[PDB]
Amino acid sequence: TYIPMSQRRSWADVKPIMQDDGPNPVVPIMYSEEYKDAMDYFRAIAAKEEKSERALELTEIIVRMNPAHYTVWQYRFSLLTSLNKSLEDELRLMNEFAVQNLKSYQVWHHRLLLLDRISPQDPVSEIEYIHGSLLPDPKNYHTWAYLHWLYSHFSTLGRISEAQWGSELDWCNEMLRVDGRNNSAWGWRWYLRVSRPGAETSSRSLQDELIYILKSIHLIPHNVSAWNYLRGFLKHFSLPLVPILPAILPYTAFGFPMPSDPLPEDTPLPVPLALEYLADSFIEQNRVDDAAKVFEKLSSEYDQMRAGYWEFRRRECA
Amino acid sequence: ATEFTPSVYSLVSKPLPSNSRPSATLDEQAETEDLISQLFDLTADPNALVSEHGKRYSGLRKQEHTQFLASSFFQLPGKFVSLDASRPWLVFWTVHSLDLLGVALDQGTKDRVVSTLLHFLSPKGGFGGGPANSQIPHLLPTYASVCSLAIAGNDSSTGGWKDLAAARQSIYEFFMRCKRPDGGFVVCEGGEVDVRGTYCLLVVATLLDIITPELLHNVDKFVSACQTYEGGFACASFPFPSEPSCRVSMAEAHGGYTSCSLNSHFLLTSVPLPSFPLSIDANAALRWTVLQQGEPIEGGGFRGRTNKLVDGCYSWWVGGGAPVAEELVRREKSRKVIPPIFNRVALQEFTLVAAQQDPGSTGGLRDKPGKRPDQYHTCNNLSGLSIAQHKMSHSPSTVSSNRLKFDASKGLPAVKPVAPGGGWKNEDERQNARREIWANALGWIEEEGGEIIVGGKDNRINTTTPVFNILGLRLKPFINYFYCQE
Ligand SMILES: CCCC[C@H]1CN(c2cccc(OC(F)(F)F)c2)C(=O)CN1Cc1cncn1Cc1ccc(Br)cc1
Ligand SMILES: O=S(=O)(O)C[C@H](O)CNC1CCCCC1
Ligand SMILES: O=S(=O)(O)C[C@H](O)CNC1CCCCC1
Ligand SMILES: O=S(=O)(O)C[C@H](O)CNC1CCCCC1
Ligand SMILES: [Zn+2]
Repeated sequence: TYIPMSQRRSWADVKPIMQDDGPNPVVPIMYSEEYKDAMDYFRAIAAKEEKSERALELTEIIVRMNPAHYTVWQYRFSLLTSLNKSLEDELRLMNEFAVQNLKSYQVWHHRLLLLDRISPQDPVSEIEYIHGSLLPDPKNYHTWAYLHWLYSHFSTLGRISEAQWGSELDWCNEMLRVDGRNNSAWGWRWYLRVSRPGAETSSRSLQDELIYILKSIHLIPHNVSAWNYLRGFLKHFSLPLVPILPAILPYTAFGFPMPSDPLPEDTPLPVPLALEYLADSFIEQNRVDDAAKVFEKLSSEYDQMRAGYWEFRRRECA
Repeated sequence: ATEFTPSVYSLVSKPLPSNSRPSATLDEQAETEDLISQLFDLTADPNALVSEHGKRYSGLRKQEHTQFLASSFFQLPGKFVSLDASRPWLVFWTVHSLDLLGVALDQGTKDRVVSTLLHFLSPKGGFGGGPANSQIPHLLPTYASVCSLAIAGNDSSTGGWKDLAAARQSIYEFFMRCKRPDGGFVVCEGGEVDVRGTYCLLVVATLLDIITPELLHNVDKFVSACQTYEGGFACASFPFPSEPSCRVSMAEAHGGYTSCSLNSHFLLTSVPLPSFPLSIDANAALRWTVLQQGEPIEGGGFRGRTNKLVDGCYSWWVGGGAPVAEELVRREKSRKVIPPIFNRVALQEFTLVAAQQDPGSTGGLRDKPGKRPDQYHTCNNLSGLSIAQHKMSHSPSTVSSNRLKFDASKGLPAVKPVAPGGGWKNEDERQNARREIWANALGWIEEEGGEIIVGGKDNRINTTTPVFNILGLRLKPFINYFYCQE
């Protein structure tokens, strides 16, 4: 049996404020009694700017019914800072919010604001929690973006050690081993190996990265993520395409990894992005006529869904 | 006209190869390929002169979609409480879809739409996701409210446009409070920072004539740094200090954030500031865009991320970004001195065959077969369908004609900047900025002879505008009102 907040002794002093939607508003929502009652008293709490424990409990009740209510989440964080509440306990509440399937843009941002204000000397415990939360959903965009912020924010504070970077690459390599088609993990590797300010750029690192890329392509020749990573890698470091062509030509039918003698089963040829590599390598050699023939085959035969795009690339050769 | 846009029914449908390497990504892709391919097999080819007996007809069920939007517009069940902070989006998704479907609202319903949205406007600036006495202002409902007022409002005393004009200073002050030094914006007080906020802010600022140099500082750099190695754009970029020493993208290239970044960058190119905006890799953005159109076995729909499933809502996000990316590429080729760049036919076939709810049901359009239709996917599917049906391009000759007719002596009061030197240098620079921003905002045209209506002219919907995603017949009177042009 539901007990209205007007009959609760802890709220007898509060005069609720009704939602001012107008007499006959469009897109109205048939709220439950419990949700309308909590928002009626939240409007009164926010009107009097009350920072109290009962206001904190009320915000939790509301966000449990509507985790996307950004105004209530904003008010809740102001309650935590004003009352000097234990942000670690709130962080544990957000862990309980993940088990009960309560997530949104606001829940993830609330966790970010907590870590920012806590500012732990070592955020390794939060890093491990993010890794564990990615197991049910390995491609959660909010989680991957939050992991980028976590490492970026605390490395700015100098709190990410070299051993932490190393174990993070180990975890990223394991994620790609379980599913090499996880484009989110490929982007995370790009941060760890290329884009982050502390990344090493030497002849050994360029060789190691090119080996990992070619091995990933040889393992899954039709993995678009590996091909995009290869094209981005070569373009970012201004590396030529021709020296690596021996490892790509077998897919268009030396000192770097090569495809298997017999290609893996269920690998129909040619690979369209391998043809794009061949055409771009022809342009690198100023062989625009040979590149136009590859673009013409991509447009009319091997990648006809993008027939107009490859035709556009063919006309640019002239 | 369809020589380089082959029909899905005319191409061999083959699954994504496995390379004998199974994974969770391939499991969902193969299952999705089965669902979509089976639905196309049960549906008659839309390009057939007489529809096949025994198979489903793929004609756009506009009256079913109208009824779906109507019932979802006058009453939501309590189960959509998760959208209580997104009610302006429920309005926009409804009224823009009705505009696309060619269905008019009577004046009484328009007045209710205007009055409801004005209750969401805060006196201190900006719209919230709900009534001003319940929710704080937010950049995303501000876009949805401004665009909905462009669709349902008018220039009378009860039209709501005069209320937007009176709120220009407060809205601008709200925008400036959201601004970060690195060029990003929080979507609200204590909110997150991503390119959705930048896009929504730049659209509203463009429409209401409240763009100042202090509002745009570093905004171009934040967006440009969102571009990833794939060519698309991520949600945000991180500023590393030594204004910042460098900026790094924070996630994958994503169809929605690529659309917001391309549209934000395009809106910034109209601003006559020196060495502004910072350039992007347009060729890589165009390459990433066309690579997200699915194979024939998955209906030719667009996916939002590499190695993820096609989704009807990315017909607008990725498909609608294609004319923007194409124009940016054209400007680079012109500075350094034509078939469609995506399959306009296949995208329509995905919309008609796969994205539509099964006939005789609730109506509306959906993410994929097996997903319930909603107002968001209804609006984005139809918005992408409009882009596929109508060849859209940004015409320099139309922009030039707009410059020749612009009246710099007419306009609303200039915005007062927060910082003393945050405004334009002089009146010649401000009026030159108003002209270029107004002229380019009205520069999108539908090319004559480029129309492709798969399945017959009864499937034709109205023409939406790139970047803004409202009909041109709404955009022109709306932006002319706030710039005092006629
Ligand atoms: C009933 C609500 C549906 C939420 C949907 C739309 N959505 C949005 C809502 C309003 C505005 C806006 O962006 C702005 F402001 F217009 F620029 C984006 C989001 O945030 C999440 N989405 C979830 C979704 C559904 N299918 C694919 N996705 C992933 C996705 C992520 C980001 C973008 Br971007 C686009 C798609
Ligand atoms: O598919 S839609 O075009 O949106 C709506 C349906 O076609 C309605 N079909 C009616 C069946 C009974 C006779 C009158 C028409
Ligand atoms: O005068 S303004 O500040 O412009 C408008 C009112 O103050 C808004 N007060 C609301 C109370 C409930 C939570 C959301 C805000
Ligand atoms: O105008 S054309 O493109 O030449 C042909 C018409 O549009 C075909 N529309 C159908 C008519 C019969 C009912 C279902 C729709
Ligand atoms: Zn979607």
